[PDB]
Amino acid sequence: FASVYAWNRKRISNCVADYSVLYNSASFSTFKCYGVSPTKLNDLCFTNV
Amino acid sequence: GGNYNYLYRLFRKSNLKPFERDISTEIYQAGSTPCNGVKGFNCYFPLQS
Repeated sequence: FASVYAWNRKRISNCVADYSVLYNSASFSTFKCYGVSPTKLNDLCFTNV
Repeated sequence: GGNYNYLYRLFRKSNLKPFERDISTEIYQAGSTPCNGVKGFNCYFPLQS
């Protein structure tokens, strides 16, 4: 991974993304969602990530 | 110093019927991992100040 003043920025578009597998992973120390509840990402969706 | 006697519930299984009050303070199975009375991971207390 890169540094904090040179953080890596990635664009995601035109694919199906399964957030359930990441949400069920226990290796993440912190998993905080502010705008929306983590449960309902698989229902609503946007045009870019 | 910050008062914390004022609580609100953020996690619930479903919505509320009109004119209904719920005071059930029980751990919520946020993720696929069962809680079994222990928060651990993927379980959080519904109420916070």
